Amino acid sequence: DEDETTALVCDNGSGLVKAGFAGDDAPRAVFPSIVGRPRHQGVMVGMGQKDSYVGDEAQSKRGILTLKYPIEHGIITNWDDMEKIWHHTFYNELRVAPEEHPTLLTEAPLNPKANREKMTQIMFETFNVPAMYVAIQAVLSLYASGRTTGIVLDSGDGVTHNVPIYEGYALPHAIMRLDLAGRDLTDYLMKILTERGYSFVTTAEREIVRDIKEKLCYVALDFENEMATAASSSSLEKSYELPDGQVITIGNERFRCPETLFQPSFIGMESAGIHETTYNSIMKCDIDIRKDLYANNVMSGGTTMYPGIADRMQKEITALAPSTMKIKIIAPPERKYSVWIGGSILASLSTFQQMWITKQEYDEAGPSIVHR
Amino acid sequence: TDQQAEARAFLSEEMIAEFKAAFDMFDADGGGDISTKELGTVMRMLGQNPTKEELDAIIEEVDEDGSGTIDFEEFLVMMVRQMKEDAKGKSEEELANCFRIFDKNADGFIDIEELGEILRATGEHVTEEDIEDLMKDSDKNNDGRIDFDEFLKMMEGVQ
Amino acid sequence: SYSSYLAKADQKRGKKQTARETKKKVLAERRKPLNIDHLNEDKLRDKAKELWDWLYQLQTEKYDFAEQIKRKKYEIVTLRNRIDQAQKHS
Amino acid sequence: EEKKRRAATARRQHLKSAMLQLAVTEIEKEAAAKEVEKQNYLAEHSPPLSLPGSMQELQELSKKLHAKIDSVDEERYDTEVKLQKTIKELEDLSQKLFDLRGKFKRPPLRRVRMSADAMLRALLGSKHKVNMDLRANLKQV
Ligand SMILES: [Ca+2]
Ligand SMILES: [Ca+2]
Ligand SMILES: [Ca+2]
Ligand SMILES: [Ca+2]
Repeated sequence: DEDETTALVCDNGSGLVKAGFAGDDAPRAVFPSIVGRPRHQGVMVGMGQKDSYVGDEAQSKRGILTLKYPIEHGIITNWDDMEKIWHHTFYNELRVAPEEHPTLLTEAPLNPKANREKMTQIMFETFNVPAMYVAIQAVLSLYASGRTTGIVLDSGDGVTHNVPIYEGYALPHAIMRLDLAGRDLTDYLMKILTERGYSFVTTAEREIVRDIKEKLCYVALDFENEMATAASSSSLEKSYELPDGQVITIGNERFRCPETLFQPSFIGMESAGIHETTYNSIMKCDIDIRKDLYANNVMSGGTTMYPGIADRMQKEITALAPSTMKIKIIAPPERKYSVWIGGSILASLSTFQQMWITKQEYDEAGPSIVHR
Repeated sequence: TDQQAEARAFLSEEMIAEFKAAFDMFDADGGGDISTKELGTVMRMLGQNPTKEELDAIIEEVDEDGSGTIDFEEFLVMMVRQMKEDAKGKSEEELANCFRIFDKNADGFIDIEELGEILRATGEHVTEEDIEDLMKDSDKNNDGRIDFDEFLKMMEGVQ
Repeated sequence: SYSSYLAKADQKRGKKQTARETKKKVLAERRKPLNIDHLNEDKLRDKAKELWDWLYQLQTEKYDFAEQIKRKKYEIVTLRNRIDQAQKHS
Repeated sequence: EEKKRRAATARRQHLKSAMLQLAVTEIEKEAAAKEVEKQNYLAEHSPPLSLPGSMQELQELSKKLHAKIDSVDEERYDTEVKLQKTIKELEDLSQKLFDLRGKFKRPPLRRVRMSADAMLRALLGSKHKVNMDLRANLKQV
């Protein structure tokens, strides 16, 4: 129990932090990855002067603060502001004292060696956690779907990745990163919806375009004869009621937004798209392992939640793969937390105890120890 | 040092006296602190066989001065935490056992019937009112029975 | 849900067959033939009992492992009641 | 204003302690009795051996035993495994409770290191006189 209860799992994202206790089924804490700094001197009624704001209080009060994102494209870019988000996570969100809890953290696919050593330096030397561990994100997603070999298409708020994993070892030279994700996708909907003849003028109009994207957006299979369908004008249309009455209608654009993930050309991106990239990762891997990867395309991440994403991907890679092959696109329902759940499982596991980096290992080996 | 405080506050001269004698044998050279090696020797005399990793972890558990060694102070702290944990384990074990004795019907509970029996089984003189009263006070989830959790709580203190 | 039937076969048969040989491997080690046959006459005497003790040895352990599970089985019953009691979806 | 109520509580305590006190003394009864069952069971399943004559008997018996050994051993093994299975089942349950409550009292597995009382005895042998438990010490008279 000492640490059975006690292991923490913190998944640091570009848009959201997911956090909680190893053992739980889902994150106890989910909140924006921002750190707000007040543009002016003054106070809220009853509070003192605050130097900084994090998560939702930074979002809610955004009009008087300069908002900053510590993690650009999955990589920690500002370490002063990240130690601020961690502090908030332990002390306010989970309300635990960190110096008696083992902490499993996550990093990104080709996270620079030096960063994995730096967050270890900050975990052990400024938070004084007993022990910690850094798992790679795609690797926890895979594992949370039971398996050990597969290829994960991972897509969240600032990055998309393909991480081919074989008997647990993520394959460095076959990993692909595509910098277009849910953030890019909300801003494109924004324009095709203002372009539908609308105005997201006040900040209460801006924010909810993102809630339109999440609730009403679709990834149609045969996106071709779906536009064609749009035109005959079926009961395909969908009206959402705004903060007030102002019933906005979205028929068609509803799927023009996730067609951006297959066609980056919709947004002036010259890069290849999700399905081709799944494939290219795969023809960059060893030959003998390619049947395995093909029958185990595990999807994880908030942006892979658009319904019919899996069917489109299913047919997208069947038709690029040699017919002798078995294609299989696994997309679980909890996928917006796969990464986290994979960490919860792993860290609560009976056999993981012997991989925890302890302060004994650290004080004796330097940050190098956990770096592997 | 704050820990080394209550720690020494906890123990008695008697305690310290012996914990010292004990500490001294840990400390070979007689310098003033147990090293990652001085500890290893005693551990084996004590019948263990720790590994470098294991030893340090055991060391830096009470090494507040990041010395990588343990002084008679950091040591007393350590003895204390142990003293604590020991007594806790012994307690919960005993109670755990008591619950099985009182249960006997093995339904994992203790119903007003068994409670009466066991109570009446004591020498003490008691009337039904007493029994049902103790039940009502103990049964917090008001389900009639007394679960192990409740039993731990109810017996909390009693000897 | 019948595509999962092939999973039953593969899984069960798999694990069960794995368990078997292990048990065989394990049990085999702890076995030293009754090689000593017609090498002496009083040998049997000093031998027979040794086997006897080994048996008694095993027997006694089997009894303990047994009583143990029972005790554990009860730990469970209780540990389950604590789980339900600690439900309160409130 | 329930001035007397104080005596009511003390009673429950007086009784609770009458209970525990009862428990403990019953605890060792069951314990020893238990053992008794153990020696009886063993009493018949492997009674005070009596070495036979000399020729065929000693050999025969020896063969008899040796075969039983593989037998009992297998049983011993199967049992050990049903234990493993069990301990496993409760570890999982000892989880389904943690992340639903937190650290709770009496975990079934109990990771215990040797007691300080042990280490002290082990190291000083004779001179280790302190029935340590919790009782602090403050000047007598
Ligand atoms: Ca020394
Ligand atoms: Ca020291
Ligand atoms: Ca009962
Ligand atoms: Ca109850």
